[PDB]
Amino acid sequence: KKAPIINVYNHITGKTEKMDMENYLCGVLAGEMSSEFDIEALKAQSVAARTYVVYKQEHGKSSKHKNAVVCTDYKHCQEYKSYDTLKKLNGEEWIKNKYSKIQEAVRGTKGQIITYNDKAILPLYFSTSSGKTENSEEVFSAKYPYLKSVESPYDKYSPKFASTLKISNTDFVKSLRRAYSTIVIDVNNLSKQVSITKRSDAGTVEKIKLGNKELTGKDIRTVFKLNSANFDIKFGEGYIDFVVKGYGHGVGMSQWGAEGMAEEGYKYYDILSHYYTDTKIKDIY
Ligand SMILES: [Cl-]
Ligand code: NA
Ligand code: NA
Ligand SMILES: [Zn+2]
Repeated sequence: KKAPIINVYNHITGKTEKMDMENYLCGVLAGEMSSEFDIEALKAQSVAARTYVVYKQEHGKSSKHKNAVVCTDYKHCQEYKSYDTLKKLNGEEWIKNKYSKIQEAVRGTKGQIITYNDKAILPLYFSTSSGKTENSEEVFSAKYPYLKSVESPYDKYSPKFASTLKISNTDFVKSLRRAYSTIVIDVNNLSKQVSITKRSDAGTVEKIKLGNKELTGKDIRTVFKLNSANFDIKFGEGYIDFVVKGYGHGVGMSQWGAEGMAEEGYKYYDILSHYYTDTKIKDIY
């Protein structure tokens, strides 16, 4: 068959528009992964992005956009940069010499999706892991046979592998009180009141105690704008330091891991079968 025409919801304008699968996917790669990544990582990424649309088509419509299979909000579906936007911000030379690589990666995987028992998977992906990916159930609510923790030994080379953020004790309590009106916490005794309660083997903080409150690592990531929910806290004199590992949710495919694998000679099928446990590739058209 031919490549489908899909409905894409523009989260800024509120208008839904028809797009050829290929054009949509090029916009997703431009937004998710740079044209500087290896072609095999870009191919892996294109298959994941295509699979996401197919999965969405085969499952329940969302309330955010019931009349569109996907939207342009990276917080809900996946990133998307339009051609006009890319041309205006990067220029014609970038379109002809760099965006062409993105176009070739997408065309190069025409109609290919990742499958588990012959059905499109939920192909979660993120920037950089802590060295191991996360099982879906330690981050999200459900377990999926293809979203299992795997080693990701090349993520250590990512510029987002490690990060640190210093916050004054005063700003730390002020920020928490603003987000949680019931919190009882003392600016002068933070090291005695704040402690990690539950975390996965990969490292995502599931439960953290802050005075009388229990929050998730994701809650903390959100309040303090951290790169991930995998962190540790150092208590200083008058301040705390968040020491953060990786970037993103940690489930499914690591983008920097795919890049590292590509550099080592792995091809996109092997990258995909590594991150998505017991999966195959299917050409639907
Ligand atoms: Cl990236
Ligand atoms: Na194909
Ligand atoms: Na940030
Ligand atoms: Zn969406």
